Amino acid sequence: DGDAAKGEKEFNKCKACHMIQAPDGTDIIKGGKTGPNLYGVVGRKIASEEGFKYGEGILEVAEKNPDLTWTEADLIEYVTDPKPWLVKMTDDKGAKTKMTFKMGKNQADVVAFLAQNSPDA
Ligand code: HEC
Repeated sequence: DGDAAKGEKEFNKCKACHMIQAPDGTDIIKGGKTGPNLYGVVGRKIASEEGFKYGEGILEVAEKNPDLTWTEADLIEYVTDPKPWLVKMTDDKGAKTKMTFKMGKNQADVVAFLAQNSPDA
């Protein structure tokens, strides 16, 4: 029951490292490039952005769970704190994350907005 409208505002916390750009190159939310493009993230295979240099931990999660694609629930869990999520999914205490940013509240709203921007999910 996240609110995508509120989620768009919440996205201001993410924009410094992530943009939302359509495959055609259309900017939905102009943002940085430290992190991968979030357009179509819902339903997308974990760490699958082309040309994006992902960290070791998330690549390990993809490798270990090949069929894993991001679901809204997983996304909410991950943005809460990537660290523990990665430890959980890799069973590796030392799992490294390139994303240290944590979102302790309003996770569902931001996820709802990501979903709005994952039209073909
Ligand atoms: C704002 C609340 C957000 C949200 C919703 C997301 N991020 Fe980030 N992010 C950053 C980096 C360097 C990465 C790559 C991580 C790595 O390799 O370990 C990510 C990755 C993500 C994902 C995974 C994307 C995938 O393709 O699988 C998701 C869903 C995600 N982020 C959401 C870096 C940053 C930041 C840099 C300082 C900031 C701020 C954010 N992220 C913010 C958010």
